[PDB]
Amino acid sequence: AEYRNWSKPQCDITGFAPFSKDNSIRLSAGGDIWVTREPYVSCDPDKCYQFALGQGTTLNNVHSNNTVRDRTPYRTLLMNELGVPFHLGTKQVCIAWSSSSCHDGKAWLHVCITGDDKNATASFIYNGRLVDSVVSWSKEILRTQESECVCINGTCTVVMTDGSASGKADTKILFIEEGKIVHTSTLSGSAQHVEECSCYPRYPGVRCVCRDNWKGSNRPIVDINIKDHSIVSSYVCSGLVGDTPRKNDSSSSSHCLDPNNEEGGHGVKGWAFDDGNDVWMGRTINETSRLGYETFKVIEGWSNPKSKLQINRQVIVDRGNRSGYSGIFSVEGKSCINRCFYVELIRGRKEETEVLWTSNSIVVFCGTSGTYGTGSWPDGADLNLMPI
Amino acid sequence: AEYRNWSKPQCDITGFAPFSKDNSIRLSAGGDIWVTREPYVSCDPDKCYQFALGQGTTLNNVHSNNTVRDRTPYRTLLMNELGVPFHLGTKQVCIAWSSSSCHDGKAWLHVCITGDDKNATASFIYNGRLVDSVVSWSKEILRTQESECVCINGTCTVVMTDGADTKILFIEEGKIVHTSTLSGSAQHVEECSCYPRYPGVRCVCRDNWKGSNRPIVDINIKDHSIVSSYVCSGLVGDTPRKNDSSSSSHCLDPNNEEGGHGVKGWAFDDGNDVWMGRTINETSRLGYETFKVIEGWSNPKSKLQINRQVIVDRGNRSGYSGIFSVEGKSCINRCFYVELIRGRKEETEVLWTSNSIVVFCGTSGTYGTGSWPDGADLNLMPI
Amino acid sequence: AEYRNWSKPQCDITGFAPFSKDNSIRLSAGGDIWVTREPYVSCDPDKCYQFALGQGTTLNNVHSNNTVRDRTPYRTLLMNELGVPFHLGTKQVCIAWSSSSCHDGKAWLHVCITGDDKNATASFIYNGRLVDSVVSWSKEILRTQESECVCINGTCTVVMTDGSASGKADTKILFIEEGKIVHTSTLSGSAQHVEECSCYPRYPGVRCVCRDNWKGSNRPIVDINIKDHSIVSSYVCSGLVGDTPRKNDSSSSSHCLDPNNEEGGHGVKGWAFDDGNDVWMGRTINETSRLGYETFKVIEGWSNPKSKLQINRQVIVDRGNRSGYSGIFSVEGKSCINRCFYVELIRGRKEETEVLWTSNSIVVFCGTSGTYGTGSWPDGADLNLMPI
Amino acid sequence: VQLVQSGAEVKRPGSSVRVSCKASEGTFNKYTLTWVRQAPGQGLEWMGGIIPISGIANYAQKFQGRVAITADESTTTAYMELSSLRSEDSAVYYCATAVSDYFNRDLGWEDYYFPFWGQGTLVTVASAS
Amino acid sequence: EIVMTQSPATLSVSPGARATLFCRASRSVSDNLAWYQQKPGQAPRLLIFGASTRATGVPARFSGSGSGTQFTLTISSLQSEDFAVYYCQHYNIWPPWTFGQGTKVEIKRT
Ligand SMILES: *[C@@H]1O[C@H](CO)[C@@H](O[C@@H]2O[C@H](CO)[C@@H](O[C@@H]3O[C@H](CO[C@H]4O[C@H](CO[C@H]5O[C@H](CO)[C@@H](O)[C@H](O)[C@@H]5O)[C@@H](O)[C@H](O[C@H]5O[C@H](CO)[C@@H](O)[C@H](O)[C@@H]5O)[C@@H]4O)[C@@H](O)[C@H](O[C@H]4O[C@H](CO)[C@@H](O)[C@H](O)[C@@H]4O[C@H]4O[C@H](CO)[C@@H](O)[C@H](O)[C@@H]4O)[C@@H]3O)[C@H](O)[C@H]2NC(C)=O)[C@H](O)[C@H]1NC(C)=O
Ligand SMILES: *[C@@H]1O[C@H](CO)[C@@H](O[C@@H]2O[C@H](CO)[C@@H](O[C@@H]3O[C@H](CO[C@H]4O[C@H](CO[C@H]5O[C@H](CO)[C@@H](O)[C@H](O)[C@@H]5O)[C@@H](O)[C@H](O[C@H]5O[C@H](CO)[C@@H](O)[C@H](O)[C@@H]5O)[C@@H]4O)[C@@H](O)[C@H](O[C@H]4O[C@H](CO)[C@@H](O)[C@H](O)[C@@H]4O[C@H]4O[C@H](CO)[C@@H](O)[C@H](O)[C@@H]4O)[C@@H]3O)[C@H](O)[C@H]2NC(C)=O)[C@H](O)[C@H]1NC(C)=O
Ligand SMILES: *[C@@H]1O[C@H](CO)[C@@H](O[C@@H]2O[C@H](CO)[C@@H](O[C@@H]3O[C@H](CO[C@H]4O[C@H](CO[C@H]5O[C@H](CO)[C@@H](O)[C@H](O)[C@@H]5O)[C@@H](O)[C@H](O[C@H]5O[C@H](CO)[C@@H](O)[C@H](O)[C@@H]5O)[C@@H]4O)[C@@H](O)[C@H](O[C@H]4O[C@H](CO)[C@@H](O)[C@H](O)[C@@H]4O[C@H]4O[C@H](CO)[C@@H](O)[C@H](O)[C@@H]4O)[C@@H]3O)[C@H](O)[C@H]2NC(C)=O)[C@H](O)[C@H]1NC(C)=O
Ligand SMILES: *[C@@H]1O[C@H](CO)[C@@H](O[C@@H]2O[C@H](CO)[C@@H](O[C@@H]3O[C@H](CO[C@H]4O[C@H](CO)[C@@H](O)[C@H](O)[C@@H]4O)[C@@H](O)[C@H](O)[C@@H]3O)[C@H](O)[C@H]2NC(C)=O)[C@H](O)[C@H]1NC(C)=O
Ligand SMILES: *[C@@H]1O[C@H](CO)[C@@H](O[C@@H]2O[C@H](CO)[C@@H](O[C@@H]3O[C@H](CO)[C@@H](O)[C@H](O)[C@@H]3O)[C@H](O)[C@H]2NC(C)=O)[C@H](O)[C@H]1NC(C)=O
Ligand SMILES: *[C@@H]1O[C@H](CO)[C@@H](O[C@@H]2O[C@H](CO)[C@@H](O[C@@H]3O[C@H](CO)[C@@H](O)[C@H](O)[C@@H]3O)[C@H](O)[C@H]2NC(C)=O)[C@H](O)[C@H]1NC(C)=O
Ligand SMILES: *[C@@H]1O[C@H](CO)[C@@H](O[C@@H]2O[C@H](CO)[C@@H](O[C@@H]3O[C@H](CO)[C@@H](O)[C@H](O)[C@@H]3O)[C@H](O)[C@H]2NC(C)=O)[C@H](O)[C@H]1NC(C)=O
Ligand SMILES: *[C@@H]1O[C@H](CO)[C@@H](O[C@@H]2O[C@H](CO)[C@@H](O[C@@H]3O[C@H](CO)[C@@H](O)[C@H](O)[C@@H]3O)[C@H](O)[C@H]2NC(C)=O)[C@H](O)[C@H]1NC(C)=O
Ligand SMILES: *[C@@H]1O[C@H](CO)[C@@H](O[C@@H]2O[C@H](CO)[C@@H](O)[C@H](O)[C@H]2NC(C)=O)[C@H](O)[C@H]1NC(C)=O
Ligand SMILES: *[C@@H]1O[C@H](CO)[C@@H](O[C@@H]2O[C@H](CO)[C@@H](O)[C@H](O)[C@H]2NC(C)=O)[C@H](O)[C@H]1NC(C)=O
Ligand SMILES: *[C@@H]1O[C@H](CO)[C@@H](O[C@@H]2O[C@H](CO)[C@@H](O)[C@H](O)[C@H]2NC(C)=O)[C@H](O)[C@H]1NC(C)=O
Ligand SMILES: *[C@@H]1O[C@H](CO)[C@@H](O[C@@H]2O[C@H](CO)[C@@H](O)[C@H](O)[C@H]2NC(C)=O)[C@H](O)[C@H]1NC(C)=O
Ligand SMILES: *[C@@H]1O[C@H](CO)[C@@H](O[C@@H]2O[C@H](CO)[C@@H](O)[C@H](O)[C@H]2NC(C)=O)[C@H](O)[C@H]1NC(C)=O
Ligand SMILES: [Ca+2]
Ligand SMILES: [Ca+2]
Ligand SMILES: [Ca+2]
Ligand SMILES: [Ca+2]
Repeated sequence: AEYRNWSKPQCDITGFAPFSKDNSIRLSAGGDIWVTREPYVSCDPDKCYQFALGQGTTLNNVHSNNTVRDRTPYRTLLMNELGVPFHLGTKQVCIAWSSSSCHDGKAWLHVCITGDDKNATASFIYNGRLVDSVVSWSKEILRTQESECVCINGTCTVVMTDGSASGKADTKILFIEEGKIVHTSTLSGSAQHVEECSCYPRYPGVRCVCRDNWKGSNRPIVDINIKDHSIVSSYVCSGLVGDTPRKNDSSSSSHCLDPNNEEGGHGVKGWAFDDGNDVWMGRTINETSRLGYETFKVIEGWSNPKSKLQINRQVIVDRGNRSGYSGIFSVEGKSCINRCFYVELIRGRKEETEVLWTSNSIVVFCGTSGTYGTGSWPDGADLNLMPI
Repeated sequence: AEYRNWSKPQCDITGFAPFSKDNSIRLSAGGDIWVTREPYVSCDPDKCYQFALGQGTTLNNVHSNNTVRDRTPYRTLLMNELGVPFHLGTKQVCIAWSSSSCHDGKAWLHVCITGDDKNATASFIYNGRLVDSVVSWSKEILRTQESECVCINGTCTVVMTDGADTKILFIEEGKIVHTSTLSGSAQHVEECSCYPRYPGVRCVCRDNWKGSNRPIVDINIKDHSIVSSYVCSGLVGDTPRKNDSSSSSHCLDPNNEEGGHGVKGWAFDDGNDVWMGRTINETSRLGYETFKVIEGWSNPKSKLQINRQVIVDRGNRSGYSGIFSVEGKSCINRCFYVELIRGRKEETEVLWTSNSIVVFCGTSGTYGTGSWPDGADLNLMPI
Repeated sequence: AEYRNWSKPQCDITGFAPFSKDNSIRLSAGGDIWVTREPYVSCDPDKCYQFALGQGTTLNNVHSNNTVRDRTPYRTLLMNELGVPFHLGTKQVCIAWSSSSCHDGKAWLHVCITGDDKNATASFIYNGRLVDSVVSWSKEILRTQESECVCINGTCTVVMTDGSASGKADTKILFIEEGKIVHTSTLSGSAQHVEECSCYPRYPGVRCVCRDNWKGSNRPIVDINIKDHSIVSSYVCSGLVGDTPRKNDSSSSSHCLDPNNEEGGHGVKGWAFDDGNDVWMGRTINETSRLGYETFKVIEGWSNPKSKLQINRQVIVDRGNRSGYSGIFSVEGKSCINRCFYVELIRGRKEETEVLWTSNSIVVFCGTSGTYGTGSWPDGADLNLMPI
Repeated sequence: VQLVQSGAEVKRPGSSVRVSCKASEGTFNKYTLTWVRQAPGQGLEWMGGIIPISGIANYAQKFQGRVAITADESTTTAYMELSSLRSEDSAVYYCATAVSDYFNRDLGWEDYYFPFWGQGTLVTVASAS
Repeated sequence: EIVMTQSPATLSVSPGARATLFCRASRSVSDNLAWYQQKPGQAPRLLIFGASTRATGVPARFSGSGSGTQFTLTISSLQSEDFAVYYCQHYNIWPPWTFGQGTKVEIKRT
């Protein structure tokens, strides 16, 4: 097989049709299903795989208690074909409390981060063997995209950050060839905080939309040049900003260059993508909690800082049902790159005190040129009934 | 691999020999097995797979309660190699409360229907990625065959209904290339069991409205033309129906006799004779039998059955059934499956509703007798 | 891949070294393992598979009760790679309460027998699709080898019997090509009853050693000529007879042509094979119950009716631990056909009233030219503790 | 729990000041240590704190890049060095325990409230002699 | 940055009487809120956390209530010990952990 290149144009998307759902938490109530969080989807040339950071335990288990902590020695990157729930036969790809993965066209690259908070190790595992590793450069929770990396002509790119979350962070973009780190670029341009980038191939470049945990409720864009490792960055101009928390749509605003400061602090991993000057994007329906999930196209919302003309709205999870992270992934169709996205559907602690564990289902949608209808595909588990 | 064509003649069938059984409900009593309904079987060129619409839950589970509703956001199309029961390692192929699947000779096509009843989406998933989608055109539960589609020279066909308003979608590698509205005299057309009948595809459906005779839809892949009619057999295939003493049929019209409601079933032509399978009871889906009706494809008055086989005796529940076609060395065999529904609402002993299946294949060789019911004891297993 | 031919000479066997064990009943005490009986082992050119007639249920289950009946509509032929216990992910190959299987060098053939006792159907499933079927010709429990069939140049052969067990039976040898029955030969020569043949390739022929349920405690030999479908038959001349029950070794005798009449009635599926005039064979250690299991070479015991010189004895299961069926299978080594054998280790009803179910583990041994030691590899489950 | 701080300070503008806080045995393994300011007429103002396993320190917007917070379990003392002092920085500086044990890189901090406080160090910043 | 606001600035109340101090947040802080007493010149003293849980050293006469954007500290019968500044403070999810400008509970008299 040749290295991936994504040279095909992006599909004429008119909205997202449903593609998959796991029911992991519904199955957990009578099954040995893994406790997870920070799930993501990535695909080899033949089929898609779901990944998640497993809390080193099944859900109906003593070890599922206090699984709300995001960093422990036991977290491992679970991998399955998409839709196969994470049952006990699931492969733990690597030790990891933060990670990213991507098939380069020849084999899987995983970036698996683990260790002490003050001194984490990132392990680059390519073709199923550890090829490289790099130590935390700012000694303050080395962390990565919690979603697919992107590879073009073999050079995978992964955005990694170190340093303070509610303050000025140090971010580097690692260029990886068959797991060997070939180059590293420090973040440049005007993005002031850059957590958890959802990347998508945008040949010849890779583009990523991230989480400003510090000052932006608008999302930062990182625009990465694979042929010369140059980085530039900016923000999602849409007046309908993608992060959570944010000001409501009546009062929110954005800037193409700066964090908009409006409810800037904290955030949620999300996504958006360009469609000429229009921007497709997905966000929680609520602006102060990760309840619901919606997607829409904002007319000129990629280029114009003042635009609030949404069109093609779709509820994916209604405003009563919890969501969580979400992330674009790209699927190479016959003659265009489709943009799919996933939504983590977090359940349990600390919002739902009815159970001792915290876990997630996922639901996955793909861009469609064809028509589509309506629905709501929440997690669906009844936490009043299942194991506390 | 080349696209499938089914150009081979149909096998000299003399009845159906047993081929597979799942025991899904017997295994559920001590195992993490999925709750399902509307199962079906379809095959790649190498091996057969069983599909089902999983209720998004295992059976010995809190989420198995009230699984009698046929449409929820959680329904997903489970897929396994045939005979591997639906355990937790089963792949959920797509979100779907109605579906159809077929390998085109290169890769799987799934037609996965989900959404609000008034506004459903159909997703065409081919080679494991969503290639196309189409919105409910009559805003009243878009629905499909709950069984295999058929593909000839790559153009898969799936019958879909809304409202009734029925369209046949012609799909190439998941891209909808054409759509034909239903034509000829079939007046209601749910749940078509299709079978390749090269150069065409033919399908036998469920008239939920006026026929206890089954509608036939005869589909022309080379020009997308559709024609339709009914199973002429005086022994009509649907349930409910009038008993064999008093039943009749028409080649063109719904026979009106106990017309309303129905069950997904099948039949196929063997020259003028018709092979067909039906519930043994005429007012409930108890038992299952198959037989050949002499001239029952061409002649509206025929009731000469021959080659009867009980598959599930009149005491044991059945459910849907559907032909699938298997490309043998020098002929297309016709196999069929029977859903063996258990639990609610007929069996109040448990809170769940699920199905086993049993699967039979056409044989030129001799065969004997039996009865292969579901076999679970609902008095004992988890309520 | 070419059709199998077994043209290679048989290995210089000096005894059998251990090869595999399943622990199915030990794992059943905390696991979803299938209830089985009449297990067997057969191999594709790359790896061996274990088969069994599953009682349509797991063991820790309500449906495991009364699993002592050998014929029900629910029995299915389970198949796994050898050593993978029969867990819920096991493929049910076909509906079957009696069966035989064999890879022909291109694909699996299964002969799957099911139906009413008075009117059973045999289904020939080849390359995973039903290719042929044949109805019970004597209307009295059509039945087959409960072990591997043998295929030479594509023509598989399966011995099938119909009619009375404690009386004159009707036996046919079916010649099968890609599942299509191409010929059928009625049993000929002096074997008077022929159940459950353990076959082994003996190029150019196939040879099989069976169970005389009627008059022989000596085992019948069926010698099958693939090139002209001719059948001849006789008995294991060894004065140490292989069946159970039998007279003890002090008082037992045999005949090369006739059932020896000594404790003739009833029997157990077993095996033996020629090594020039010497006969390798395996039998229960006890002569009135299927307790223990031993193997040995009898000097001239294939040719001489009076021989009782055993050598190379091996206990496989000691006289305190239950066995059951056993069956030769043949494995194509680099330059010789090895003879392996398996032992069903039956546990539970009706001998062990401590549990309601009846199931089996297996243990598997292979012929070795090299040295080997001693042991005893019983089933190993504690029925006083596990689910009743 | 007990905390005791360095005596009062008087400092020249542009200079640094290094307030110390000796906490009771094992404190830095259980509670985030934090520094909270009180300008003479004004309200309380958190400067930052240090996480009680990793020793990672997090600072408030107004002080980030000019305060340093550090701690040493050998002496169970924590220190705040405040750089580029101006008369605005004339305030009482309290060290305080914060119940927050841990930081989720996604869900932020739980329980960041101050149950135990030092006696407070008066810092004065003036050019006067 | 969430802005905490307290009113009234100078809640003048007589001894033995009840006092109630109001605190507002510029957006919902859930129940992630605390109250600190401060005698003139002493270090602050935690009274309430989780908007209603009393801290270790806190007598029955102090009780906290409210959730979301509005909160109240109730002082059921003031002892001479209680006349102090009271600071509100959110601790909801993310920095900065802003305090209120504080309410001085003065002694009311003729
Ligand atoms: C069944 O399934 C389908 C598929 O899912 C469902 O269809 C989808 O329905 C949603 C409804 O939310 C649509 O998204 C919404 O799109 C509108 C924008 O589109 C409308 O306005 C357009 C602009 O109109 C102005 O300008 C033109 C000139 O350009 C003038 O002529 C007009 O007079 C107006 O001044 C217009 O171009 C659109 O027309 C096209 O589309 C419709 C079909 O929708 C056709 O009839 C037309 O022929 C034509 O093709 C269209 O009229 C947005 O306004 C929606 O966002 C608002 O609503 C959300 C809640 O619904 C809310 O959360 C948003 O924040 C936002 O509301 C806020 O902002 C508004 C603007 O300031 C305020 O008015 C409002 O008060 C509030 O403050 C949303 O993006 C999808 O487009 C549609 N998808 C498809 C593919 O059709 C269908 O609904 C389902 N049916 C059932 C029964 O379930
Ligand atoms: C072991 O396994 C095998 C394989 O499964 C079993 O065999 C199978 O048994 C079933 C029994 O149900 C058979 O199906 C039935 O077929 C008959 C039709 O076949 C009979 O009649 C034919 C027509 O006879 C008339 O016409 C000829 C001239 O053409 C005249 O000569 C006659 O006199 C008659 O007037 C005839 O052609 C058939 O002969 C052939 O087959 C038999 C073997 O069956 C041979 O002996 C012959 O040599 C020859 O090859 C044959 O005699 C149907 O009538 C059956 O349907 C009726 O019965 C059902 C219940 O059994 C019932 O539910 C149906 O509704 C239906 O009954 C209704 O209709 C009847 C008329 O059709 C009425 O009379 C009746 O009152 C009622 O109103 C059914 O389709 C399978 O064919 C057979 N399969 C095979 C491959 O052989 C075997 O039974 C098993 N044995 C045991 C012990 O388990
Ligand atoms: C560690 O592991 C190894 C490998 O598993 C173990 O070795 C194995 O041990 C078993 C023991 O059961 C052996 O099987 C037995 O073989 C003997 C036959 O072999 C002996 O006698 C031979 C014939 O001897 C006569 O004839 C010769 C001339 O030809 C004369 O010279 C003699 O004097 C005799 O008159 C003889 O050829 C053999 O010699 C060869 O082998 C030995 C090693 O065994 C070497 O020392 C020699 O150098 C030479 O190479 C040998 O002496 C059988 O008799 C055994 O069967 C009887 O015993 C069973 C119980 O043990 C019983 O159930 C049987 O029914 C049977 O008993 C009946 O029949 C007897 C006569 O056969 C009667 O006398 C008896 O009363 C009763 O009626 C059995 O088949 C394996 O061969 C051996 N395997 C290997 C590869 O070596 C080893 O034991 C283990 N050690 C430990 C501590 O665990
Ligand atoms: C499986 O799913 C079922 C449906 O979701 C569950 O059944 C329902 O369970 C709830 C909780 O116990 C019941 O609600 C309670 O009802 C009683 C009184 O019920 C009776 O009277 C009313 C009159 O209005 C009538 O409607 C009922 O059918 C009964 O005759 C109240 O006192 C409580 O306040 C509470 O509302 C539902 O009533 C019940 N549904 C039905 C159809 O009865 C079931 O619990 C689930 N089972 C398991 C094990 O999962
Ligand atoms: C991106 O990578 C793809 C492969 O994933 C490259 O696709 C290749 O493009 C060329 C030109 O379209 C194809 O040419 C065809 O080749 C066959 C021989 O195999 C020839 O007989 C045809 O007439 C035709 O010229 C080539 O097959 C195709 N490769 C594959 C496997 O499909 C693409 O060019 C890369 N783009 C960039 C910018 O790197
Ligand atoms: C329907 O599709 C099948 C393929 O699935 C087509 O069958 C193929 O037809 C050709 C021409 O007869 C066969 O070619 C022959 O191959 C053998 C070696 O295998 C060679 O000795 C002969 O000289 C000749 O080249 C081909 O084998 C055959 N494939 C199979 C699997 O049978 C068929 O023609 C299609 N029918 C229609 C109407 O399109
Ligand atoms: C049974 O089947 C096997 C294949 O599984 C047959 O083995 C084949 O035997 C012939 C004659 O010894 C071998 O021929 C030699 O081939 C090489 C090229 O590969 C050539 O350089 C020599 O001059 C010679 O022609 C052949 O390689 C061998 N094949 C394999 C895979 O081992 C065997 O003959 C069959 N036995 C009977 C009785 O039919
Ligand atoms: C192997 O088989 C033979 C035949 O079954 C066994 O020989 C028999 O052994 C019994 C004792 O267990 C003898 O019984 C005694 O007979 C005398 C005379 O009839 C009677 O007075 C005693 O009260 C008692 O019943 C029996 O005679 C004898 N039969 C023969 C034909 O020898 C032999 O014991 C078996 N060997 C082993 C090792 O088990
Ligand atoms: C959207 O955001 C603005 C700013 O928070 C909200 O404006 C407030 O509106 C209410 C009355 O609805 C006034 O009491 C406040 O004074 C306003 N706040 C400010 C800071 O001026 C507005 O309510 C929000 N809109 C919706 C629909 O929730
Ligand atoms: C956003 O989500 C929050 C959290 O559910 C909603 O706020 C809650 O509202 C209910 C009353 O409807 C209160 O009982 C809860 O205490 C509130 N929670 C918190 C943390 O304040 C809010 O209504 C939602 N708003 C929107 C726009 O969706
Ligand atoms: C087949 O259908 C007819 C019509 O329903 C049945 O005939 C009736 O039978 C009932 C008794 O069950 C009588 O009371 C009626 O008078 C009959 N009506 C007619 C028009 O004949 C007939 O019984 C059914 N056959 C079988 C075998 O059930
Ligand atoms: C068809 O199935 C129905 C349902 O089992 C049978 O009707 C039941 O008959 C029994 C008596 O035998 C009654 O106690 C039940 O109340 C009946 N149920 C209903 C819903 O009416 C019927 O006998 C069967 N008939 C045939 C021809 O198979
Ligand atoms: C063969 O096996 C049988 C069955 O275990 C043995 O016979 C049993 O012997 C014990 C005493 O040792 C009795 O308590 C049982 O009642 C007997 N059972 C039966 C069914 O008779 C026998 O001893 C064994 N003999 C050999 C040669 O191994
Ligand atoms: Ca933010
Ligand atoms: Ca009908
Ligand atoms: Ca369990
Ligand atoms: Ca015997």
